[PDB]
Amino acid sequence: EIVMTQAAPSVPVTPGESVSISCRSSKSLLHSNGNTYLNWFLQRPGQSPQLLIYRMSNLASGVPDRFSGSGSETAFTLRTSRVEAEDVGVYYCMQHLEYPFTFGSGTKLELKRADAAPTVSIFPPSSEQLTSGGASVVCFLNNFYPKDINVKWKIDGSERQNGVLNSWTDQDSKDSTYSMSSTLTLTKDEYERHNSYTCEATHKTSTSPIVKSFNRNE
Amino acid sequence: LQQPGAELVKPGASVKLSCSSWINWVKQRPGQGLEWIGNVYPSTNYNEKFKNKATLTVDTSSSTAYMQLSSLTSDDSAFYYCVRKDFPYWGQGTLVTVSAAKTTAPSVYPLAPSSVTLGCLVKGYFPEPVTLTWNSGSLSSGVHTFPAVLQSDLYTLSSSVTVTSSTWPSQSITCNVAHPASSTKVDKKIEPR
Ligand SMILES: O=C(O)CCCC(=O)N[C@H](Cc1ccccc1)P(=O)(O)OCC(=O)NCCc1ccccc1
Repeated sequence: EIVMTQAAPSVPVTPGESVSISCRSSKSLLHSNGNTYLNWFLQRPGQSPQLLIYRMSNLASGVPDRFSGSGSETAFTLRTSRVEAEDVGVYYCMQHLEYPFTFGSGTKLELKRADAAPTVSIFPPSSEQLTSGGASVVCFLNNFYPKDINVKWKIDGSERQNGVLNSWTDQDSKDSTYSMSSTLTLTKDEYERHNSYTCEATHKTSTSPIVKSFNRNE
Repeated sequence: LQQPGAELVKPGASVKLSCSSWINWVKQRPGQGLEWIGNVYPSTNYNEKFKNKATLTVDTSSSTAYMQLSSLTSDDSAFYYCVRKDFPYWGQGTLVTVSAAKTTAPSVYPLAPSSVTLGCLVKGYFPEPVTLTWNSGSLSSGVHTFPAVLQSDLYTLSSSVTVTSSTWPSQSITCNVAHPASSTKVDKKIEPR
């Protein structure tokens, strides 16, 4: 069958600049009828792939003029000009010349932006969760850059590592930043036996960590 | 193209997904690539790798295409989309989770404190996925929705929303959580603490 290859998992680009995504097939995608059966799709998290280019170089309707496609019989390129934040995502090329149809591995577009410190917010457990016996303390470290960041929980001064689950969002399509969520889970029993809860964000943008805390009594 | 949001199937069990054009089926593992399975024309075309595993049919009566997956395994857990080729129209897709665990609706807890950040905690649900929104979609700009994380057979997910501080609680904000597998959606209006 026909193998579609994309020799790049991701590509870096400064907003406003142009960039190219590449793709190659193991056989010529040029049909005798003069057409070249090659699609370019874009997929954003939690969404189905959206059509960008059909028949190798045809801009699909609804897609900004900033996108363009070109290629030979086996090499294809998708140019994103004057790149914007909303352009983050994974781009896939697909051949539909022959069954079985095959897709390339996809290349994720990553924006290189200015550093940004995280905006930290801490939330005590909700009364609804407490009535069920659990106590989750949640911290949001939003809109920071670069992606790498560290969080630290403390209870009455002691670092707590267990019952902690973190999750990072994908690159934000609005401001090109990243965010992370940290949740500390306890039982009400234990949650009611400690007073101060603290989360600490340690990011490159600063030496001393951003800290937020609250007192169950206050 | 209407497709169920999710299907929890016991391992070894089978399942039939529902959906002048060609209806194609595509598979995709969370965070992975795309594979073409085959298609039908309401003549069928199968991808050799999926022969048998998949069975493609169509009911002209109710006009719905079907793909039956047989004796599922973990390798089979993935989003399955049906896409109509006339600009191909991709479906919302069905996330099939092969597991012996039982479906468990989520607990949705509100999280309240020049801008202000409200949040929403979605705990203990299974299987994925959940569709979270704010004010039924009205708010998207200041939104951050963190990928669910699996911990002890249960998924947990959070989402934050930031708005001009003077507009909350005066201009109400509500968390909406859809859980296709359990067919339940929950709305939690965030109240001041
Ligand atoms: O055997 C052959 O000659 C070609 C078999 C494949 C085929 O017919 N593809 C068609 C294109 C074509 C037209 C004229 C000549 C050659 C190819 P086709 O792409 O219209 O096939 C119909 C079809 O079901 N296409 C699905 C495309 C698609 C599937 C899944 C996700 C995104 C896109």
